[PDB]
Amino acid sequence: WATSEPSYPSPWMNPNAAGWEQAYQWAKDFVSQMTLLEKVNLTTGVGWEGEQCVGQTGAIPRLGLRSLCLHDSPLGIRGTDYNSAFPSGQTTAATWDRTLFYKRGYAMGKEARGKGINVLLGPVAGPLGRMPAGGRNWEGFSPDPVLTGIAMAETVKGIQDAGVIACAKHLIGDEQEHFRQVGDGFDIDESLSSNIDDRTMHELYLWPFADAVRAGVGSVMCAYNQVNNSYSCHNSKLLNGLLKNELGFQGFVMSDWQAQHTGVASAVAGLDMTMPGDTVFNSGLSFWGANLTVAVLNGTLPAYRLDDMAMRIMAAFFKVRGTQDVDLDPINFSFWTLDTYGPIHWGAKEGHQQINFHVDVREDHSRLIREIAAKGTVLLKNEGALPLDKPKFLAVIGEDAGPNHNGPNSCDDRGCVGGTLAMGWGSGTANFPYLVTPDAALQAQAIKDGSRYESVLSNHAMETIRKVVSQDNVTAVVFVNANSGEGYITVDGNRGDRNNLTLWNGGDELIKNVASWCSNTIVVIHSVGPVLLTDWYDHPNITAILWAGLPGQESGNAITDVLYGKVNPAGRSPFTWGATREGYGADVLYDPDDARVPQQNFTEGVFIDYRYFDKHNTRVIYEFGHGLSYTTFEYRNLQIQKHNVSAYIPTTGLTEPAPTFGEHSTNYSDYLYPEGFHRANRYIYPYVNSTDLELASGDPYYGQTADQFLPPNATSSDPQPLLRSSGKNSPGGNPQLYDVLYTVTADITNTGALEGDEVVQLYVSLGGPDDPKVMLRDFARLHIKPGETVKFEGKLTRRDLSTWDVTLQDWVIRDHTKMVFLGKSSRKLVLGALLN
Ligand SMILES: *[C@@H]1O[C@H](CO)[C@@H](O[C@@H]2O[C@H](CO)[C@@H](O[C@@H]3O[C@H](CO)[C@@H](O)[C@H](O[C@H]4O[C@H](CO)[C@@H](O)[C@H](O)[C@@H]4O)[C@@H]3O)[C@H](O)[C@H]2NC(C)=O)[C@H](O)[C@H]1NC(C)=O
Ligand SMILES: *[C@@H]1O[C@H](CO)[C@@H](O[C@@H]2O[C@H](CO)[C@@H](O[C@@H]3O[C@H](CO)[C@@H](O)[C@H](O)[C@@H]3O)[C@H](O)[C@H]2NC(C)=O)[C@H](O)[C@H]1NC(C)=O
Ligand SMILES: *[C@@H]1O[C@H](CO)[C@@H](O[C@@H]2O[C@H](CO)[C@@H](O[C@@H]3O[C@H](CO)[C@@H](O)[C@H](O)[C@@H]3O)[C@H](O)[C@H]2NC(C)=O)[C@H](O)[C@H]1NC(C)=O
Ligand SMILES: *[C@@H]1O[C@H](CO)[C@@H](O[C@@H]2O[C@H](CO)[C@@H](O[C@@H]3O[C@H](CO)[C@@H](O)[C@H](O)[C@@H]3O)[C@H](O)[C@H]2NC(C)=O)[C@H](O)[C@H]1NC(C)=O
Ligand SMILES: *[C@@H]1O[C@H](CO)[C@@H](O[C@@H]2O[C@H](CO)[C@@H](O)[C@H](O)[C@H]2NC(C)=O)[C@H](O)[C@H]1NC(C)=O
Ligand SMILES: *[C@@H]1O[C@H](CO)[C@@H](O[C@@H]2O[C@H](CO)[C@@H](O)[C@H](O)[C@H]2NC(C)=O)[C@H](O)[C@H]1NC(C)=O
Ligand SMILES: *[C@@H]1O[C@H](CO)[C@@H](O)[C@H](O)[C@H]1NC(C)=O
Ligand SMILES: OC[C@H]1O[C@@H](O)[C@H](O)[C@@H](O)[C@@H]1O
Repeated sequence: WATSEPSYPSPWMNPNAAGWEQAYQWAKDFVSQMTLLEKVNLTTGVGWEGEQCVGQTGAIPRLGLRSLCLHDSPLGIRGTDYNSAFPSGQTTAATWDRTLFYKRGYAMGKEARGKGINVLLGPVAGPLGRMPAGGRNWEGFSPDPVLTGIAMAETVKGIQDAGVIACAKHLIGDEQEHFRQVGDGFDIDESLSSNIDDRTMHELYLWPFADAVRAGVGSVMCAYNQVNNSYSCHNSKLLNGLLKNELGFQGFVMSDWQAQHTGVASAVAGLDMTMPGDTVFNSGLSFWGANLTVAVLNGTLPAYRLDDMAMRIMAAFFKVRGTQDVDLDPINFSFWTLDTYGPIHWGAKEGHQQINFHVDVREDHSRLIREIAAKGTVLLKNEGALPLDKPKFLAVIGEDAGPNHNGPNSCDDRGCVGGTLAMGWGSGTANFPYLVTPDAALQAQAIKDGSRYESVLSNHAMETIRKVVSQDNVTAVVFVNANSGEGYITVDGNRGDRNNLTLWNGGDELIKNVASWCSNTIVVIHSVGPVLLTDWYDHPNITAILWAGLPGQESGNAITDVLYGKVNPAGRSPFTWGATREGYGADVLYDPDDARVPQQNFTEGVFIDYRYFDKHNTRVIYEFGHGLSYTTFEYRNLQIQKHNVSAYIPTTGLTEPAPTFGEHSTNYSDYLYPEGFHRANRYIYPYVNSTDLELASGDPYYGQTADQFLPPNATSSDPQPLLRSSGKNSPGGNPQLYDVLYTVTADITNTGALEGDEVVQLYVSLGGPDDPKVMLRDFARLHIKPGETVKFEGKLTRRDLSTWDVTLQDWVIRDHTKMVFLGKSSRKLVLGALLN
């Protein structure tokens, strides 16, 4: 069995780090004036359903700070009205456009701010996408680390310039939604452990988080799963050794809802804030809260650690926002209802006022949502069918093309299929302000165009369909979908995770039938991820296939732009379209197989998605980074310019000893509930109810000093040595990792008749017997006019060419023959040269 090695003590903030020096100072000037009670309020959630947002902290009224509001989603504001619904992160990734990564972020952030949210619970790098059938991979960006890391840095930078606090979501493992928690139909004693060896962790799953740390993300969420059999929220090597030690993360770490299962041990493991605060939803008891105060008071949790917890939360707050002000606008919505009036303490039915204000907060974001959705559509196949000109008879076919007869928001958290699919289910959702359905957008295009339009919005009226598409001169566009979501909603026996990689609602045989009766058949797929196209992609009557992903509120208008050439395709697949499911290598584990704790050995190593296909030459139908245009592009004249140099010297030194900020009284009666006080039911408070700390806690396991149940040095205050693989005041790793060793340029020439975008992609091969054949390392999206030639330049950093040595515990550049390639895809590599 795998074990998680201990890394202690929990690193405290560096006052000279990166872009936090000022935010550190302002936090220092603020937490210094906090009582122990107030520190426990900022770190402990009020309990599930306790307030307005999906998570809220204790307030600090004496210092003028209201409760902090934390809320979903990574694609728009969840559970409220007059928000926008942006396209998924997966689809956004498919644009391969950093500008759009950022614009979507700043967009989402501005809406969260307008509602009064202080922490937006996004963007997502866990799951990265280890298995195509994973329930939530669509919330992320790509199974590929470089594209995902770029998308994260850019989305985080957007969210926070708005500016609310961004949250790098689900720290590592959690590539699957089965067994993420316990119970729920299965007999497992603990959550699944995904076990990841050290090299895999550094150059695959942690890679994007590094990028989020280096971009300045204010918070990080730990995940429900264990890693080497200790929950990510109790994990020393992960939270202390990797995130806060090596990458030097300066912000605060919050828990996934009910992901914390221990109090003090979790605090020194690295957890700064527990959410929504209970031990368990509606239980009224906390592993922190009252337990947190008696932990300091009885000596076993060092004072410096709770000050660090406070320092991190308040530093994040001050890093965004950018003024020393606290003092926020009111939280103007409520998550638990849409009613205008209701209990502000929803769970307890206490505090009946106006909790919903219906603030339009939408701006003109529909322009951006429609642009991203179109520029993120992938044109998979095009045998002379597209763009559509003025078809005499256009016939749209499929349920996915129509309205949910029950309305766009009929199902809470999007937990059902019906009509068009524009969004997966789970927390990663928002309500649509409207949902432009393809039927309506295409019909209106055809009418303006003078065409004849008929639609059959069913997957099963077969003879009805036949009569429609058999007629002379028919252009048939057929809409099919596949879905997944978070594990707490089962839609048609899919327990969050996809059961299989085929289309839902019999889309396969719907396509096979339409292609059977019509010679110009176009397939559009709305889906959470790849679907096996094997039985029908090469049909001679299917003349084009497009993947439009999860486009959000403007899905209809976006696919019309692409079909009629208003927007020229360019979108590249953020994943591989394989022929079998075994061809992807790793797979979801749907059954614990009598095991008490399901174990997931990540023995595929760094070989997920296209890396796996390329290594074992399993069959690929559309490769990673594939996408077509209505024009053509000629790559010529490769140039690699090598910068000298600067030797990679280690890092190096010794930190400052753990500080204290403010003081705490030792008169236990100071922490009793104030005399008049009224306890909202099940609300999580910081006050003790007995001057007997053992009784105050009510923990039946009470009474051991830190040396009896915490590992060595777990509370140590002494200066700690600096890790070889970090930078001194440089969060993200040894800053020489990001020196540019090579500049790579080619000449990209549009050779078609229509203007368009091109997604030049940069791949490297690091020699190496255990290495992939190609790894993506840079990319660029260029706009080129028909006659034009354009200079693409890419960069390769010292990290870009490195392997993680575990003996050395750093990054090295081994002495293997190494090469760089430029391609139109993972496989369509047209230029290559030796890196000298
Ligand atoms: C000071 O106050 C704090 C706050 O309440 C109080 O903390 C609690 O401490 C106990 C230790 O006494 C913690 O409980 C243990 O937790 C660890 C990690 O989860 C377990 O390994 C421990 O196992 C013991 O007993 C088991 C049963 O035989 C064995 O299997 C095991 O090997 C161990 O012997 C035990 O479960 C508890 O988590 C915290 N509570 C919170 C909310 O943090 C502390 O005890 C007080 N200190 C003093 C000196 O009074
Ligand atoms: C999950 O477990 C794996 C393996 O138990 C952890 O990976 C291992 O990480 C340690 C460092 O944390 C590596 O240690 C080094 O060992 C070399 C000898 O090979 C030694 O010379 C060095 O001094 C160094 O200590 C270890 O090699 C590595 N093992 C593998 C197979 O990669 C992993 O970090 C664990 N993850 C978590 C979150 O606990
Ligand atoms: C820790 O956080 C909690 C929750 O945010 C804080 O509790 C809030 O405290 C105020 C007063 O301290 C309570 O106000 C009272 O309402 C009555 C009428 O019901 C009114 O007469 C009072 O003047 C006051 O407005 C408020 O209800 C309470 N919130 C809850 C949910 O109970 C607490 O103060 C924080 N502790 C510290 C040390 O900052
Ligand atoms: C802190 O703890 C004390 C006791 O540990 C709490 O006080 C007590 O509350 C219980 C009920 O919650 C009272 O007991 C029983 O209550 C019913 C309903 O009133 C009563 O009719 C029965 O005859 C029976 O006594 C108990 O009398 C009461 N004792 C005292 C001294 O208050 C206290 O409420 C807790 N404080 C907070 C802020 O939660
Ligand atoms: C502090 O944490 C402990 C557990 O770490 C909480 O303990 C519960 O106490 C009840 C009392 O009957 C037991 O039945 C449970 O087994 C205990 N553990 C749980 C619920 O996980 C304790 O309530 C916490 N203190 C406060 C004030 O919430
Ligand atoms: C491609 O589409 C055409 C229809 O446009 C299919 O052809 C018809 O085929 C049936 C039986 O094969 C004949 O009875 C009809 O007279 C044909 N009509 C026309 C207009 O050709 C053709 O079979 C389709 N191809 C495939 C592989 O299914
Ligand atoms: C301790 O606190 C209580 C209430 O907060 C107060 O009434 C009492 O006088 C204090 N005692 C000492 C010795 O400070
Ligand atoms: O609902 C709010 C939170 O709790 C859970 O539902 C999800 O796992 C989280 O990702 C989410 O941020």
